Amino acid sequence: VWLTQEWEDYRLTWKPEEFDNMKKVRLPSKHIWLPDVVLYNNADGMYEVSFYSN
Amino acid sequence: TDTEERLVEHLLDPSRYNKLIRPATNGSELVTVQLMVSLAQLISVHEREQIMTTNVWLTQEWEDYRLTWKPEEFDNMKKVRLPSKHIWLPDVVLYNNADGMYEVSFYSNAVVSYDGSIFWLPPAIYKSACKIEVKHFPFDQQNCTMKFRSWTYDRTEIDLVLKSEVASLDDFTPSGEWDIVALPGRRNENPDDSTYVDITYDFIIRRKPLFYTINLIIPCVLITSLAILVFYLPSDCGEKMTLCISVLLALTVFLLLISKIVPPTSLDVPL
Amino acid sequence: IPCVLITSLAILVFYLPSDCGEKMTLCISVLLALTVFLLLISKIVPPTSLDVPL
Amino acid sequence: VQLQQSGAEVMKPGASVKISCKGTGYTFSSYWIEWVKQRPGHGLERIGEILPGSGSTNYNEKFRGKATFTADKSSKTAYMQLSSLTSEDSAVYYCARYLPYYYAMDYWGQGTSVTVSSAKTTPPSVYPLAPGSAAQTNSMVTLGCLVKGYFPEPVTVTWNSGSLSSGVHTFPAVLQSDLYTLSSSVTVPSSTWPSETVTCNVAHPASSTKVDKKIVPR
Amino acid sequence: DVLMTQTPLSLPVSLGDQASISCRSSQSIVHSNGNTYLEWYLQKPGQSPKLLIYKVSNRFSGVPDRFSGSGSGTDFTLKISRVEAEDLGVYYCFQGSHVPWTFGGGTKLEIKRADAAPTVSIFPPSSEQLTSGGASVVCFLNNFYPKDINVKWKIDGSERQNGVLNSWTDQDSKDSTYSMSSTLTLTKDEYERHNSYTCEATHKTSTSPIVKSFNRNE
Amino acid sequence: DRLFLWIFVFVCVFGT
Amino acid sequence: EKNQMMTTNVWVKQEWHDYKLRWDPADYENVTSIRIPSELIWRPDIVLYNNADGDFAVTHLTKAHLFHDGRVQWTPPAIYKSSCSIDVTFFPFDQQNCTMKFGSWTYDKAKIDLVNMHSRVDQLDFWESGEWVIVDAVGTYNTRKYECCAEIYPDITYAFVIRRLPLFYTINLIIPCLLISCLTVLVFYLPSECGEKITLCISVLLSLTVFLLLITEIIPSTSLVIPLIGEYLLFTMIFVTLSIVITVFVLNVHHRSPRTHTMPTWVRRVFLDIVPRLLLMKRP
Ligand SMILES: *[C@@H]1O[C@H](CO)[C@@H](O[C@@H]2O[C@H](CO)[C@@H](O[C@@H]3O[C@H](CO)[C@@H](O)[C@H](O[C@H]4O[C@H](CO)[C@@H](O)[C@H](O)[C@@H]4O)[C@@H]3O)[C@H](O)[C@H]2NC(C)=O)[C@H](O)[C@H]1NC(C)=O
Ligand SMILES: *[C@@H]1O[C@H](CO)[C@@H](O)[C@H](O)[C@H]1NC(C)=O
Ligand SMILES: *[C@@H]1O[C@H](CO)[C@@H](O)[C@H](O)[C@H]1NC(C)=O
Ligand SMILES: CC(=O)OCC[N+](C)(C)C
Repeated sequence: VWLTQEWEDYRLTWKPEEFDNMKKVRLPSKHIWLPDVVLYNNADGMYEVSFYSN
Repeated sequence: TDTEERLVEHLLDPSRYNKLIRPATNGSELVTVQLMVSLAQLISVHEREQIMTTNVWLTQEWEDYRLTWKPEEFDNMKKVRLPSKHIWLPDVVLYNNADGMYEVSFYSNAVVSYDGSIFWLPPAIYKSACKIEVKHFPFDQQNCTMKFRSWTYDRTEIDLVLKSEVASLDDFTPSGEWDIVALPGRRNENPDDSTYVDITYDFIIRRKPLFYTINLIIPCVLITSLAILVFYLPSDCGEKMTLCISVLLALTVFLLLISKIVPPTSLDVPL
Repeated sequence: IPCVLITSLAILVFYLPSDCGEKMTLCISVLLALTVFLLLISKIVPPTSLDVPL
Repeated sequence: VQLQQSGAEVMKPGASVKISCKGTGYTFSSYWIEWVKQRPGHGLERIGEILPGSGSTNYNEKFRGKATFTADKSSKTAYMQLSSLTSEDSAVYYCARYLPYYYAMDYWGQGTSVTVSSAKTTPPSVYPLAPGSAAQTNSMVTLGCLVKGYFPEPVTVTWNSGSLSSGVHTFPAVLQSDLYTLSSSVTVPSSTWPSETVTCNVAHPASSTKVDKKIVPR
Repeated sequence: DVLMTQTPLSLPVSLGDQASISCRSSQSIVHSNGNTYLEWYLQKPGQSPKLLIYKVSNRFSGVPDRFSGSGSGTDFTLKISRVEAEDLGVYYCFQGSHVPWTFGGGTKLEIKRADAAPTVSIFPPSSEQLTSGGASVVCFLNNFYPKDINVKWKIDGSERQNGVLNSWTDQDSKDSTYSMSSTLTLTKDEYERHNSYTCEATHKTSTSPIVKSFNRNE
Repeated sequence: DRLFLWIFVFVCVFGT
Repeated sequence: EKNQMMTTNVWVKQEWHDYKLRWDPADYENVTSIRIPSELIWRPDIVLYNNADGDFAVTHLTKAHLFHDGRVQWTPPAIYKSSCSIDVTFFPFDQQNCTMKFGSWTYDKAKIDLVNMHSRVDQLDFWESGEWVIVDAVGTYNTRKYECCAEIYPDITYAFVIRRLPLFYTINLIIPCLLISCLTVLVFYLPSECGEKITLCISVLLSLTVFLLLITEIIPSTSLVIPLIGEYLLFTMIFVTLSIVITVFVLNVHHRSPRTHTMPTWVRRVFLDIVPRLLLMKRP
């Protein structure tokens, strides 16, 4: 599966004109606040996602 | 050498090199990655769970303008070996894998030219899901594909390109059970998406049937040939039931074994 | 299909003359084949006791 | 891309010949090499194929055991070895690329003619011929030039610096018993045949021979 | 091996005419994926074959659009909209569906035009032939059409067949005609014993065979 | 059983 | 043998010189060598080329022994699963030849070159298995050029010649099969009145088939060569099926009476005069 997740982090805003009209960037998920959403009814005790993508 | 370590320090200096940023200049230009699959061994095709296992060398080439230097200023050095874990990489993965192993196995060094050209050739053991056609077993021919994609950057940021129209067999070890027929590669785009791009390789492989002929087909024919004898057997000998029941037993056993080997799925049943 | 074919032979023992000396062979073979298929099915399904497969 | 074959061969019957096909400009190991025999009479026959990457080879029923395929990966070359030769093996052999079920055989070799015969090199024996004495003379009359008792091919026949090129009908060589020949007749006006001088040349690069015998009225 | 048969063996068609070549297979050559692997190759004289059509519904790159193909599991045909001079050659059908893969029989293509009568000629030997000790008798037939041509070696009331050579020339370009040069090699011991030498040739244009003869006695 | 032998030989041949 | 893989536990002994890791022991209390983590220093990237379901490189990363003159000794352990083609023509009396190819992955011969520490694989600490014996294990040094790369890349290839010990499979497969084969001809000496010929020949056939299937679960599914035991079993199966056909025919002939059949004269003459005499069996 792909566990699509979406939320708002007001601390990660910027004015595009000050940054050459950039509208979005990729940040490593390990470096930002994440909601720790996992599968509780797993068997074999694996909870988290596989890779921790950007 | 002192000059080599000076150059390595200068190139990877984390102050002036961020390995998480795409090496695109001029704003929103794309980074072209050349791709080429080299097959070393076809380790196994497991028909039961529909998985192909291969040992491949995945050549990747791109340009990084941040890894440039002037040879005259560094003792006339033309290329250097940088660890691929500390430079920017295109996240090219086997997208149709089975067991969820997207990445390569080793993460070897990258050979960096002074003009900025990166050459990366890491080995990998891959497991790819491919549909199995059992209809003509043991004279079957399979068509198992490998799909390669960047799961981070879409078509607007990096464009994948084929170095050659076929996969290489320059360093292949023959299988002994499967014959290689064709390994063509293709670059695909989605006309309704505009952000999708992948490179796919078709492995057309032909099974060498002697083993399963000798070990399955001939015994099956031998057992089938006894199906008729019951009607030429006199009723006084008192052995008709033994013969016919034994034949039915053997046929049921062979059916179950063949089904364990090559499962009959909905689309097609083995002949 | 194998189970149906085996089960179709369950009644044949009662049409088999006592003189041919082969009633036991047929009925014992039918019983053993049915037992084998039951064991195979038991191997396939989970070993739970909430309900029995039809 | 380009497929380069070895030169022509001439071997005695019962011997074995190995002709090579060398490819460049593409991934040599990933393409099958198809071998095709074209007997001078007519028809294209597929001897078989080899995949240099692996050792896989195929043969046609008519050629099983007659030919053997081998490939070298270090040098982009594929070899075909022909077994005990006969007069029937004299033909032109082609090597071509191929990827089954996809783009197919779009590049071919130049061709490697093979000749099987016990004869040895022989220079041409040109015997110019002229119109028969017992024949009516009209405005138009043909010429006569013959070459025979030569081996092997080819032999080029031309006039004095191409004095009269058009209007000639050169014929293919043919074997009488062991050696080839050639014929060529050209028409010239009867008012020009005795007045102007017409002669046919002969060239045998294999034998390094050149002859010039003029034809004169009977 | 799947056998592939081509008809007609020859297809004379003038310029601008519709040409149809049919290739038929001993078995079905349809493939599971949905495509049928049939190919058409053209080989002009003195050249290696070329790819024209593959996956008949498709067509190679760099070929004129006039070419086209179609067919079903066991019957296939190739069509040429407008024929031209450069289109002359031999066409082969190739199946790439069942191992081993085999070529077609080959369908030569000619351009038809107003048939012309042969210009027969007979050339006796030369002085060099007498000195050497041979007798080269050659009969010429130039600029004739069609292939309905036969030559008979009738000498002094006796028809000789042994030692008779057959060698014709392919259709030309400037004239688009044919030619043939049959010979009858004689020896000095036998060349003089006979008196009358004749070359009887027959053609459709003139039903009665054309006669050209000379006598040794002079 | 001879009749059925004929029938079964036929069907086994067709099985080819 | 089924998957054509070899699993080994080896010590990958490596030794090279580093010009920066040198010191004078007189300046450090006569310290002549130290042990340091192997991940703090440069190491060669030696990888197993013919990996199959294992790791391409060393992963344990034990400590390296560093000497004052710059020498570095590194001897980490590794478990390797290499590919090797299995030949089972003479199984269970077969001898296998499984190779291991080691080389640097990203340095060519001009930058890193290998030296055979010794021609023979070291077996001073070998743990005997009881199933195979190492006949011979020699490392060969090769150099070759790859289409990727314009430089030569050296490698050392180890050829392990291992011989199977046949007792286990002898007892558990070979001799049972021979005992069954001993019974394939008995059906023709059994009288037709016993009413047990079919039982015997059918049991023999089924047992042979079961043993063939058991054999098939061991050997690789390769079409290059056929095991001799497999060929023997298949031919025995063919001849036992033939004997079953012949037995049915003989049983049919035996139960014939004037109420259903007529004996042709030629049958009578042949089978009551000539063949009985040719076989040295004389009627009363
Ligand atoms: C192995 O499996 C792969 C994946 O399934 C398979 O790839 C598919 O092949 C088919 C056949 O070529 C492709 O469909 C074709 O795509 C081309 C390119 O656009 C089209 O032009 C084709 O249509 C034309 O040609 C047809 C045949 O002549 C005509 O019927 C049609 O009217 C058009 O003229 C056709 O759609 C398909 O795109 C790929 N899929 C992928 C993902 O690559 C491959 O063929 C299999 N190989 C074997 C040997 O089985
Ligand atoms: C230094 O130590 C070594 C033991 O490693 C010893 O052999 C040697 O004699 C010592 N030398 C001095 C000068 O202490
Ligand atoms: C084992 O195989 C290797 C490589 O194929 C070869 O070099 C060696 O000679 C072989 N040894 C034996 C005893 O077969
Ligand atoms: C430079 C590089 O990565 O080479 C890898 C392939 N090898 C070991 C055959 C050279």
